[PDB]
Amino acid sequence: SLKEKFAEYEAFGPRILELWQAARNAFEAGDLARVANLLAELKELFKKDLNLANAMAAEAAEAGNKEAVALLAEQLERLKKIQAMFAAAVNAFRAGDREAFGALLEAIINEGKALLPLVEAIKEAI
Repeated sequence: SLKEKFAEYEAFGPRILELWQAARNAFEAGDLARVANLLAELKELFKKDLNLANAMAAEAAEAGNKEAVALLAEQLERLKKIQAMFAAAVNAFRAGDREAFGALLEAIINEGKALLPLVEAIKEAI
């Protein structure tokens, strides 16, 4: 159900943000084995998050909820942008490009913080 999906999507956002900030902490403390573990978890979580977002968008479309289709489209743009920085952040971690990885962590986390207040919008729209 659409509201049940949204209940699940709503919890993903703050967990994902937590993991990113933990990844920065682990990186700044030089704990690369932990950074890699966080990245793996984030890879699974982010996959599920984006799958849920896509499923909710198609469901809202079925129901003719034009208001929810638009809010969900904005969330998918932000998530696509995050996915691209994520790919680049992974590449930088593997090359050991510390400045690129740090600069990409800041910008991913600033995108993560900006998703959260938009998410409340989708709640009332469904």
